[PDB]
Amino acid sequence: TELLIRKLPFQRLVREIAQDFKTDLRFQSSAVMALQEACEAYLVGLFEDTNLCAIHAKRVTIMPKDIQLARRIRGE
Amino acid sequence: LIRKLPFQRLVREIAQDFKTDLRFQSSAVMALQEACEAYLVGLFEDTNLCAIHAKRVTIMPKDIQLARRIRGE
Amino acid sequence: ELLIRKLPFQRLVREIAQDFKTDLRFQSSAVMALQEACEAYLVGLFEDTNLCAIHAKRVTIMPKDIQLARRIRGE
Amino acid sequence: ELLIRKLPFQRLVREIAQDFKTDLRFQSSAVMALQEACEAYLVGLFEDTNLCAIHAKRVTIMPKDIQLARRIRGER
Amino acid sequence: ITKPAIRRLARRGGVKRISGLIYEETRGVLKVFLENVIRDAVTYTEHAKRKTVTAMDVVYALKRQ
Amino acid sequence: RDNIQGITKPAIRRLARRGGVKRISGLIYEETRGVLKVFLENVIRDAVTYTEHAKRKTVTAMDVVYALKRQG
Amino acid sequence: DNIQGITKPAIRRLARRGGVKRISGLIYEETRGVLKVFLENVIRDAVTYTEHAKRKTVTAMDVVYALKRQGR
Amino acid sequence: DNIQGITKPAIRRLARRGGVKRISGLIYEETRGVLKVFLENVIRDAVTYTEHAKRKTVTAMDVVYALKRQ
DNA sequence: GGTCGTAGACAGCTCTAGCACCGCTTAAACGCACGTACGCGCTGTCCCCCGCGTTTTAACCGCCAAGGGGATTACTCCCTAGTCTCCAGGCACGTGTCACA
DNA sequence: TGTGACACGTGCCTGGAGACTAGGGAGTAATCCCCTTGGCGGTTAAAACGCGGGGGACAGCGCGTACGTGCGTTTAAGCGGTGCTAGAGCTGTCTACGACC
Repeated sequence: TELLIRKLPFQRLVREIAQDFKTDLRFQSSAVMALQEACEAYLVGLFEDTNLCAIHAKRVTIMPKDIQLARRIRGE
Repeated sequence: LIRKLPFQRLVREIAQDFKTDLRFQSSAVMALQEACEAYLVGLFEDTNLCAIHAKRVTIMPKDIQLARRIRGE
Repeated sequence: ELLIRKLPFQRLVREIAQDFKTDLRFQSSAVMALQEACEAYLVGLFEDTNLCAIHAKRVTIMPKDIQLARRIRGE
Repeated sequence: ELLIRKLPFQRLVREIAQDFKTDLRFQSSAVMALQEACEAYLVGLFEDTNLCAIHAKRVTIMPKDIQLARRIRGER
Repeated sequence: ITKPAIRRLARRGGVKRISGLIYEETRGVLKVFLENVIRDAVTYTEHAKRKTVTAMDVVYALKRQ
Repeated sequence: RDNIQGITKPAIRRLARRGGVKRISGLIYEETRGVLKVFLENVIRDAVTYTEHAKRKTVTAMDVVYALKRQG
Repeated sequence: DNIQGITKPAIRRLARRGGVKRISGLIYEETRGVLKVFLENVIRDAVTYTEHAKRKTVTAMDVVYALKRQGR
Repeated sequence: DNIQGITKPAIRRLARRGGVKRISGLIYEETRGVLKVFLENVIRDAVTYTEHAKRKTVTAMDVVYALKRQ
């Protein structure tokens, strides 16, 4: 549905990363929107897995240990 | 390690319940058992990681459930 | 300057490609560059495998040697 | 847990910098990050040398294993 | 499937302790995984026009799972 | 500049609550920003490589789509 | 068996170009599998690049970019 | 001349995390040399990057960028 | 199947770090307009790609003789990990000196 | 320039540095044999080398077209604090529990 990250800060972050990789690169607005949706979906999935791990550990507050475990299980 | 006789019995049973009139050779069952060994050792390593994450040493069914749910099953 | 015969390598590359996507043509220069890259990769892997074998007081190379070279090469 | 004591590692880093180029300032955060990366690299190198030693029908790691792992990884 | 084989697999996987129902759950998940891989192999064999499932069929099923 | 902090803390909290999380540790935000930066760097590197291959100067939607396809 | 075109003497020539003096029997099969994996990866990347560029053939640039992805 | 700051127990414990069981007596000098080479590479890369950044000091992010190129 | 050492949920138990609550701020964004440079095809051309066709190169097969690997095991024998005892840092604790936008 | 970031003197536990030692494992070798590999002779099953069609790579030409930048401003949302508390790390136990035959 509606995006959860503010558009302009994410656009600026993507452009900064691109400038770090390849300078003087223009971004199509649709490409940045697709990147935004991809990042939102990835973070939503990662947080779902992290919440599953945390609830398994008999705790509600997710901790960086949970995120690390979820990433190691998923192969990242 | 898994003995070849029970693995052959299980694959024959699952073939009977899925698609009969099928035959498996020694190389095919060897490849299947190698894949089984790799998959089970990976799954058990993931469940062990969940277990240490859970402040416990026993690998209960919960660890299997986690490793199956997160990995995409 | 090539160690793998060109035509069977073309056949293998096209077989892999048609396993990926069907009705795909190949530029001859593309297949030539791919074969050169594969030859360089295997020459490097065999250099590292011979290194492993001579490290283990051996001359004959064994699949253990290639497996170790790949394992400590990141592959 | 960091297995290299902080002060000798700081002294070594400062000595390396001074020999390479004098008048350089290092802070706690940069040195800590460098030490963590160095420890991770050394752990990986020792894992690879243990693999080489086990392959050589041996358990005691000798400098032959170190040189083998370094030259295969491409660092040498 | 036998319990000692599951124990050897767990020990190879870095397991130190083993529960009771884990054996049954491992049997079930192994049955499901074999069902999936055999279904993929049968689909490929129907696509490859072969009488019986071969080793290359298994390798292709794993690599295109 | 250090623009990764532009991913606001409420944005990460909203993303987590979208996934069903009910409580967020204080150290979740920095780890999440690092993970997001790693993923974004990977995808942007792939998209830039695809754009360079196409002899183009503008990263279009196809480049990002193929970058996502190549990674997971 | 379309990979058997990579013959035993071809692998022997590759190894002796790599400095190997003696080669065991299973080395041929292991090397065949290793090269199949490498070709699968590189050709997958090359055909992905070709699909991205909207073309029906793989040119030298696609293979070069695939090898760049592989880290050659 | 302070490379000896990487003491024998430190190298032994670092190898212990690496799965090593036994360590020869000549590993310590080789490991000290390897650490000297690796820190020289990383420090030189970080210093080059931070001179390119128009700064007279080095920061943690400089080290991170230097390691990213390893 | 049996017989013998360990422990996870429950109940507190205590501190705490996180969830609202709120005031102040601020910049994201919605809109508006512009320059223009690159994307996206149009159109045309012809490069070379795939598909067929004859001759040395070489890959297979098989056999034989050298060689080298795995293994045992003498066979010392080298020297590392554990142990013991003695000696150089390390973190707070100050007190003072140099750098930066 | 104000605010922030390093350098030197101490006590003490803590970790590192001298040896001692008993094994564990490294190293060299004699068969050895036997089990592969290499090499060599014969052969054949291919690869490497010449014409055609046209599929599609490649180059030039637009042309709307969408990106960069450049404001107006304003309000939803973020950032500082507190108020408040369910929740996380840490204890004792008893049936539940996994290791040995």
